[PDB]
Amino acid sequence: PVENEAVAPEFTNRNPRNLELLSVARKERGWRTVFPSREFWHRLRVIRTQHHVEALVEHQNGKVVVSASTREWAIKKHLYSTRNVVACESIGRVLAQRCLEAGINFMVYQPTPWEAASDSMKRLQSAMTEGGVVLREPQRIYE
Amino acid sequence: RRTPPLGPMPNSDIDLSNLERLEKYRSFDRYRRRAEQEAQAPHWWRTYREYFGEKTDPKEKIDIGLPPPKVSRTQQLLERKQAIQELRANVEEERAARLRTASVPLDAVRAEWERTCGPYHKQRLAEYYGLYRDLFHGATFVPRVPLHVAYAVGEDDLMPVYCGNEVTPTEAAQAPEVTYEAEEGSLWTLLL
Amino acid sequence: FKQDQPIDFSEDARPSPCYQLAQRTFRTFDFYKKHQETMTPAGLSFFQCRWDDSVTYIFHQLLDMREPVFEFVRPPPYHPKQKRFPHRQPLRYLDRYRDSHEPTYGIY
Amino acid sequence: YKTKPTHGIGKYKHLIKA
Amino acid sequence: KNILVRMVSEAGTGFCFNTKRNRLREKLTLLHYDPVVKQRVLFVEKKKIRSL
Amino acid sequence: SSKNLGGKSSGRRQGIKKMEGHYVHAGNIIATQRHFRWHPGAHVGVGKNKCLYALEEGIVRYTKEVYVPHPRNTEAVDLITRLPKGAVLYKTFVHVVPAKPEGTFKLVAML
RNA sequence: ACCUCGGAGCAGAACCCAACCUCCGAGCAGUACAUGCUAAGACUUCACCAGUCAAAGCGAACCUCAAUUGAUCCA
RNA sequence: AGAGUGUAGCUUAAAAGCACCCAACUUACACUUAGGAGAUUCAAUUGACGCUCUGA
Ligand SMILES: [Mg+2]
Ligand SMILES: [Mg+2]
Ligand SMILES: [Mg+2]
Ligand SMILES: [Mg+2]
Repeated sequence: PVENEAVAPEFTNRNPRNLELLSVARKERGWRTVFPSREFWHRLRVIRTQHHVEALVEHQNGKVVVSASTREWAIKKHLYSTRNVVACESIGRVLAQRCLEAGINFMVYQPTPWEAASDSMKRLQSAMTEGGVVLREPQRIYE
Repeated sequence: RRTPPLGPMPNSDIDLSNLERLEKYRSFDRYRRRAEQEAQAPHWWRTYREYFGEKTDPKEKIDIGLPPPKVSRTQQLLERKQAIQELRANVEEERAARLRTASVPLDAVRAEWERTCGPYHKQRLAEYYGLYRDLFHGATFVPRVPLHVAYAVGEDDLMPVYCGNEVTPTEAAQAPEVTYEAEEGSLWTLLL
Repeated sequence: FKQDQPIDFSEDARPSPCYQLAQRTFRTFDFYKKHQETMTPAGLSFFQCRWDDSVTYIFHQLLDMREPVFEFVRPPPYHPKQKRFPHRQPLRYLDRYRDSHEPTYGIY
Repeated sequence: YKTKPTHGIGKYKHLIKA
Repeated sequence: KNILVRMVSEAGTGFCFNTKRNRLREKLTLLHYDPVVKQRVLFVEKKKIRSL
Repeated sequence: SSKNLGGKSSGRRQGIKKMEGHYVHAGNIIATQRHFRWHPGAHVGVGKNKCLYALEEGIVRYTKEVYVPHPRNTEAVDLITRLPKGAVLYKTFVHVVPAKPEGTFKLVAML
């Protein structure tokens, strides 16, 4: 017999980013009567302030994996006025780049209608889609 | 049969009188921010961050990384102020901002991010995947010196690895090319 | 990692072939505990790996063994205890506890 | 519940006068 | 007030349903699902058998 | 002389059928009632008659979280905007903590 | 005076409980017919006859109100 | 002459969060959208340039 054939009938995985990569992870359904409900895997948290624009990507637990804000010197020195549309466009582009460099390429964007009707959010979504990451995560296998 | 509350009520710090003089919520975003900020405060009753398992977040870990270099923050701040003031004097940037057409280079911002808060994002992405939980068993560090590794497969492109990339085994059959800045007088030990 | 003084170790060395899975049982915790006051971590980079067609050739001409297979199985669905008189139940109630969907015959 | 210490937490009409 | 009529399909004759309608209006020409075709065809009001 | 009529009503049998601690499977109705008394939280769906049913197998928990109304419901919108700076609601939410996993890895063949 | 059903207190914080105790009502409605077909799990007006929610799939673009009603035979 | 002091109007913040105004809708208020101006007073925990109080 070969001593390297120690496989065992049961095999476990110690990676949290595994169940959602095979479309077998359960989504925390429910809520319904409130909005941003927890039936997703990755969200696109956007915070717009009168001084800076910050965008984060959080998981269903409550921790951010990647964020993009104008407070960083890497973005603040390449543009002017962190309030216009080009600032949020560059923020969306650098966030798409960082998420492509991080492997994540599926997130759910559920903004408000008054913000979705604006132009900054539309251009940010366009820059996110043109980067290589499409929004709207697919369904779950055996939900 | 009435029991006293085991803590301060969430709607008890305000008074029920003179309500016409207090400023009401003029919008809904302020209420949403207030709710999401109050939901993070540790309460004394049954909350969501208790039953669904949080792996005990209030627990200080141990840092086993290199300390940050001693850099004067006031000098850096005044230099950044002078830089943004000299950049604001341009009129072409103003025209580009007014015409909604202003692009920024990607390589420059990537290099500046890797030089600045790069290690912080790398550490938070490593602790998100649970690397420090399985390797050092809770102990975490911060990669100060940047690291760059690119595989060699075809003849023109490359297969790089960043902080969570995806490399196929057919494109990683040979030894890659590790490149990192180092001085003459220090040894390193690579582990995979 | 980053070590201070030049220190050499021999109890963690591997042979030139090193194609045995029983000898590659490496542990980073014990390796860092044995060398704590010498090496210091300073770099980290991780990626994701999936299955492809090269795994077969690897297991063939690199480990001298067979390729193990797996399957994401699921627990069986829950069903209450089958009573004698299922009051207000559809006709498909007997098929929920039925073994095989074939007409079985006993003494006939 | 009425007897639990968390009684009267969902009250909201007492903070308004309209 | 209202009236109940039956809608006959153009393609695949044999499948008809019932739907409400106003009494002072004209006929109906809606889009209803047809199981024998598994698509969407036209339905025409024909033969009323209810006066509610 | 017997002016009132129609007061011969019956009980709707509405209430909580599964308290905190019982092992509730997937599909069991938590509690049927009128009006949103116990708002759904995690793994708790709703229907047409404002009922509560579980979605996964585990232990049903009853906590009190914040209430963020939907922007489309204008009634709740004005009810929130009529609140002073620093007023919360905190209603009772029903959560179902899952215990059994949704699957695992098992060896089949060996080639 | 009434013949069916729902709500408010009696019945106060899981549930049920009657009176020829005091009041509002209902035999319907403002707009699209995927108001398509199958299929785990429950409540159930204190029995039965009845009524209601829903995992998932094929199929499709990306439902509001509180009672609001009619069984066997036969045509 | 003495004392209290020291981040724009605010900080049991260390260059951020609250604030202000203008352009679009509104009889009007208001949300929202599109924009703008804002600060660690000086030399290395020290001493002095700004305000207030106690006096003459
Ligand atoms: Mg009654
Ligand atoms: Mg009765
Ligand atoms: Mg019963
Ligand atoms: Mg479905």
